[PDB]
Amino acid sequence: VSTLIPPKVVSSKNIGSAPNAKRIANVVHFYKSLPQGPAPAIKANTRLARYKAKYFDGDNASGKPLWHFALGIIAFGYSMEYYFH
Amino acid sequence: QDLYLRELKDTKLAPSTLQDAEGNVKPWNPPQKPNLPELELQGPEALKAYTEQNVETAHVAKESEEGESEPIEEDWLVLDDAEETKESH
Repeated sequence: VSTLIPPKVVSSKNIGSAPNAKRIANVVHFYKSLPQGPAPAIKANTRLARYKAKYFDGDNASGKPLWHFALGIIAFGYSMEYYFH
Repeated sequence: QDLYLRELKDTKLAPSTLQDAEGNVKPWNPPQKPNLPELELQGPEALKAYTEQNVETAHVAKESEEGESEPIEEDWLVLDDAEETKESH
């Protein structure tokens, strides 16, 4: 004889179907993350890492590193050809 | 005049032994002395409801009932129906 109780029965009722499914996905995606640009890790110098933080950086990454690599390759090849040819 | 005594004795003799005093009937054969208080005693009784409304039967109707001390069973039934109604909201 008791009336229905919508706001009293919300323990099992969630927000539709998709919103409750994505609530767990969105609650923790924003929890454990850097606030703003933390840990840049820019500093690196290990020849390969020296190239990474010197010319191979993605801020520009223009053809200048490629031209420098080609210049070094042809400089080595000149001596190689002198040895061979 | 003559009528001044004749009609007064007319309306004081026959009505005297017709009603009020309630004894005998001289002017006409049918008597209303045992007709109006005895035969007509059930007159309105016949016209109205007898043994039901004239006696005002003390009909003791059944007292208002309730959920008959229903346990938590109806509580969780209400929970279930509310949940299935609110699931599609």
